[PDB]
Amino acid sequence: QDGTFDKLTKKEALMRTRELEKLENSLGGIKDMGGLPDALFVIDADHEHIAIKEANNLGIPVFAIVDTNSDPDGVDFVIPGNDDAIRAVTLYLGAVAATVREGRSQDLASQAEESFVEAE
Amino acid sequence: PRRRVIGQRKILPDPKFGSELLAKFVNILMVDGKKSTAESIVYSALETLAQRSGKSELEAFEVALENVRPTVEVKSRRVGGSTYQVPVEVRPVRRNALAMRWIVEAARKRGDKSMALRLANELSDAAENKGTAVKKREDVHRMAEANKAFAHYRWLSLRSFSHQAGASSKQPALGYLN
Amino acid sequence: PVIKVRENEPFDVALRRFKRSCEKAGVLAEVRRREFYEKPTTERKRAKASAVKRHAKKLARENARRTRLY
Amino acid sequence: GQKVHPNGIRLGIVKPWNSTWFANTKEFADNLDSDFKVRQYLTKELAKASVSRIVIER
Amino acid sequence: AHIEKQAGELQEKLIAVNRVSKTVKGGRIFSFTALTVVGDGNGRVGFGYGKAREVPAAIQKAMEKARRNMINVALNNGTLQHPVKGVHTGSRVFMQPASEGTGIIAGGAMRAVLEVAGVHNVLAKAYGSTNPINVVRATIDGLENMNSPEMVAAKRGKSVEEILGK
Amino acid sequence: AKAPIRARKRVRKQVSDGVAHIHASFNNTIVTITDRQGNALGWATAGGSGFRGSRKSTPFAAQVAAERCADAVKEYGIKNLEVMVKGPGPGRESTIRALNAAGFRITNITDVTPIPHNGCRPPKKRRV
Amino acid sequence: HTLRADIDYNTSEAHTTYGVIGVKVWIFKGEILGGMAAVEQPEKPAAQPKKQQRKGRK
RNA sequence: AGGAUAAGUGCAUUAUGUUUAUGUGGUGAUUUGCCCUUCUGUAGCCA
RNA sequence: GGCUGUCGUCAGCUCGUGUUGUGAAAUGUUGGGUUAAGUCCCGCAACGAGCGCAACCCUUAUCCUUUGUUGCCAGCGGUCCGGCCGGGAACUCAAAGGAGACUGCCAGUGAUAAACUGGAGGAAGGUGGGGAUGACGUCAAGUCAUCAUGGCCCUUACGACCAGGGCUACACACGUGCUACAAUGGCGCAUACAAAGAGAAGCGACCUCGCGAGAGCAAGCGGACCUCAUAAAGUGCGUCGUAGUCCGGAUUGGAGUCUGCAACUCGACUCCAUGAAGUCGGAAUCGCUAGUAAUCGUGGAUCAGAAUGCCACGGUGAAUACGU
RNA sequence: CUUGAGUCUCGUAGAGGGGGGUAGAAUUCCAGGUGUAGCGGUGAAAUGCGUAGAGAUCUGGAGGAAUACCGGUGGCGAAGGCGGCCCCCUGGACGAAGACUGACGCUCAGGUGCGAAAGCGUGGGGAGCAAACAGGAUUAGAUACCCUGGUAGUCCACGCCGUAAACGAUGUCGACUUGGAGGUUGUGCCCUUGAGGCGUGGCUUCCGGAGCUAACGCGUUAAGUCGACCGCCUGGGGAGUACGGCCGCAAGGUUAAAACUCAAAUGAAUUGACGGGGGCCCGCACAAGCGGUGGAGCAUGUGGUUUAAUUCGAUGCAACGCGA
Repeated sequence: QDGTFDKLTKKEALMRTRELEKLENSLGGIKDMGGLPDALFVIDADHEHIAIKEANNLGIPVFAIVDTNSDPDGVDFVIPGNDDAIRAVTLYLGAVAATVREGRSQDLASQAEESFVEAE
Repeated sequence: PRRRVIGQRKILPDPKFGSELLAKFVNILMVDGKKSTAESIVYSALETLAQRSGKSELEAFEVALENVRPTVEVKSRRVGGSTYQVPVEVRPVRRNALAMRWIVEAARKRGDKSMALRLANELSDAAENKGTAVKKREDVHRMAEANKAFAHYRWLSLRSFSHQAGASSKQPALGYLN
Repeated sequence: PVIKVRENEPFDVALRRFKRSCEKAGVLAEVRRREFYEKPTTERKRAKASAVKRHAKKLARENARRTRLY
Repeated sequence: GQKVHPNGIRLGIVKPWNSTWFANTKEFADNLDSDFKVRQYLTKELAKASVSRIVIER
Repeated sequence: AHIEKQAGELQEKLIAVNRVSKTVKGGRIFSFTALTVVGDGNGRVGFGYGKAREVPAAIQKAMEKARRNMINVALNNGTLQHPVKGVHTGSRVFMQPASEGTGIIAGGAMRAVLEVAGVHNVLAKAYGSTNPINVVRATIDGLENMNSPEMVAAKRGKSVEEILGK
Repeated sequence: AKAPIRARKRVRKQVSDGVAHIHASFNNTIVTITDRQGNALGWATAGGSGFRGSRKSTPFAAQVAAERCADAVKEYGIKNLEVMVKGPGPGRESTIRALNAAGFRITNITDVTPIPHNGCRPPKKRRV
Repeated sequence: HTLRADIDYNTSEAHTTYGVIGVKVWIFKGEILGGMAAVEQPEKPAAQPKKQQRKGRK
């Protein structure tokens, strides 16, 4: 991004850049974050089999949104719903709800004293 | 095979000409690698046509190079069932080069006293639709115009295509489904 | 099979590739089959079997969009 | 087990060698046999310690 | 990159070794496959099949896989409190209660698998497939049919298991 | 496999119109022109210049058969045409196009393809 | 397929009681580290206190 | 005049996708098959 | 043991490790689209990294750039008008820093997309032209005969000094390549321009001898200085008609030469007279994308003596690449 | 008693059984009319049929198997078994309300009864196809492969011992265990809104959970959880034969074994290779061409063949202008 990636064959550099961008876009989750997450948020089941597959292998509790082509068994917490769009994926998992917002008022006496701003 | 389409290259001009139809005529007239003789073989031929008629030097040349010249070619394909053919339309560049090649093979065995007389007489002879490659142009185009009624392994291809999205008609194909 | 009536967007040749479905549908659609009274249920009559491949072909159209190959 | 020619066909084209000397003409043969001999006999004399590369130069 | 379970004691039970072939497609490479068992002294479900270029790198791979996706499990005294017949995938093995006065009685690599499992005094006959790769499931399936002691009276014995969650 | 094109040579009818009967199979075509009173003014077939194998039933041997028979019925002084079709066999379309290109009308392309009830046993001496 | 920087190679040959053993040891230090580098000038302008012999300019 | 659902313009070889001769038996890659843990223990085998 | 050929530039293979199955083992390392490419868009248990490939690399192409001889010459002198030399630096020119060109742009194509093709200025556009350049590895593949080497044999020999004979015979078949069968060529006469390199027991101007090749002597040389060298085909004009000719010139008689006492079979080159096979060759069958292919000469490696080859160079220099 | 089962009327689905009735059209034939040379067969092919007039076509008669498409993963029968459509005689199943009986139940050694098909006695019948038998095609042949004529046979009915892949592949029958949906059907409800949904049963099939398998696979019709009661197995080959009892005109059928041989035989699945099953891809490997070896002669290597010996190494691609 500074421009410091130049080579006398521009093709070898711009082609590494396109593929670097795909890494940035794919990894952007764990990229800026301090280590393995304390929950794993799987929105889809239908094609993203792997995200659930690895969560069971690391033992990390699962927070799941299941559709009518997926079972609610074998994951620890569910929203009954559908996998697409904003119909179940941030309609309870945002500031409009009260239940993702009363959990967070219980963080304010355990590891912090104030942290409620950060989160939706 | 082939990972990509690849076209023709640049061809350089010759020390006696700046016209292309002349430079491409000397080129496939080239044998032993030595064009610098073929320059003269083209210009000595063209003067003899020009004495036969003075309206042009090009009189017999331009229609011989149309008349002995094909338009279509037929390949033979079969991997099962029965024997079939697939006609293709080909490029002007190869239509022209079959025709010029056949003019220079036919004229060099024509056995007259100068290569200049031999070529002016063999273009004069094909110009009037009665030379030696009129037969070759007529047979080859007949076979490609005729085998348009066939396609590679037709009998299984007719069921195979409509199952995997395709047409219910009868069509030629490049070694695949129809 | 050419059919008496004409196809949609019509021309002066009648053809069966546009408005036939029941003609020679078991009369000559057969290959060397002999006189039988129960063998067709598993030899000949493969409608359950053949429906699956077609279903699979309709299934793959959704799934290419869903991976965003388009 | 094809064993591509692992270094010989790779030298002198910004890749140094274990000899650097100049000779030409017909005496190149008299200088190379002499260079083999000095390579063979000299490293045997300093064999008391282990040794990592050898370079002989004229 | 995973959590692992440990025992305060060493197990390096190598049970099998194999080689991978494709025979024309890149011909045949020198690679080996290996199966290695990691107990605890009282048992684990720890079984690991892994593969690499050479035998040492191969076993150490396989020893790693014997302690990830696996947990230890436990049984009091050198006997089992149930006469049950453990079956895993045609390799079927038997147990009946016994004394401490007998220890192991078994051969090959099986005497080494049973010692860490805690089911070596109760060791009764195996049947079906009893070649090395599957015979060794004693400490897996034979500890999933498990019984283990927790009562003070035999007539409180079924009552005591009910109140463990009620 | 062609009827007389030359005049006076055989009995003429000269009724301006006829019907053609096409028997289409995977091994041959028989194209036979008849009078509207029901009498043969000429025929041809697809082995009329020696097609054999698969090539004997294909659109191009079906076409030249239609072109041999259509020629002759101009000396029987016919000018208009009707067609009966019998089989889902190949060249069944190339044959229609050939009658109409021979300089006849082909407005009524009447399917009357017969139905066997499968009263016979077909030849088998094999696995299929 | 490397052809830039020296990289170190040895073929051992030796016998013991049962017959001959051998190791072919290729070791790779660097792809521009080690060896010579390509010279970065002509030798023609440099270190020349008098830019002529005559050249027609006197 | 019901051969008039006009093809429900839902349609595509329509349910065996087939056939023109064959050629012996075994054979490559190791003699430490060894480099993860206290106590309850392990690969020739040990804390 | 060392070493190397194959698949193939296949477009994939492997190293560490997780996972799914009881496992053998897969997965990745497989699909679609794209490529020299594990390159790049999409995407499933593959993640991280290396190999093949890309790169650094030497070379060319204009062009910038410096040296200015053993290189060059626009004007100028000696002058037969030759850089031989007084002299000059515009100039190629040699070897090297390199510049320029990146599939970067634009347009079409392509699933958005890598990238292919077209488009353009320019010396030059297809990852600029050329070359380097080829994975793990089965194949009991081939060398114990470069060389290494045990088990294991001779050591008056499975060692070693000396002469002569033979592979290269000739019956033919077979691999490869050479030059012809034509006239795009040969001939006659007249006429032209190279690049590169080899020469310290050597070659080598002049010399005298020689039909030519060469010979012995020798200034000289270190090869941009001197010599191989008249480079040939090609070019100019005229000529030739499928007739073995106006192509080809083998055999053979007979003379002259080289390294060496010693050229007969086994060696090589020059030259005089006559003169045959061969009309573009069947089954079979390969190489080639442009300095290539074709074709003509040249030098060199080798090298006691000598080339039709190979290896590299320069002359003259092509058709087309739809399609699998 | 009903919580098991049995039974009446009412309704409904279907090729169950036994016996009757009936139409159109391809192959095949005859006749007459019209009309001329191939027709047939197949991978491609020949044998075959045909000028004594074939093939095809109009009109009209002949004849027997056969009956599409609807027809489906449907449904029926005791399992195998049942297929044009309809009725008569009658079975067995599927639903619903009124009504009744009230363990009348479960399994089954022995047992009697009972056939897809051909085999097979007699009667009916024969258009096409066919073992055999001939002949073609294929090839080391050619009995397999493939075709053509051509007979018993096929085709009908009963009858004689009932053979088999004679099956919810899974004994019999029943109770219990998250469903959803397909095929198709009683019936309540719907815009009756398309083989649909919901309510409540039906056989019958896809899909997958608890549980099960070695794998495929099963999963409310189990291969789950089980129940009672009967059948059957103890490595393979040799053997579903021998041997014994029995039935059968008659070939046969039926349960079901060893010496001997032998370390296996056998269920499943991975990857390579491979399809001649389906489909995808690449190298100047072809093509698009051009030239070259193979033919001449020569150069040079190989073998053949030869002598005292004409030395080996190497044998398409991976030997032969290569070690050498």
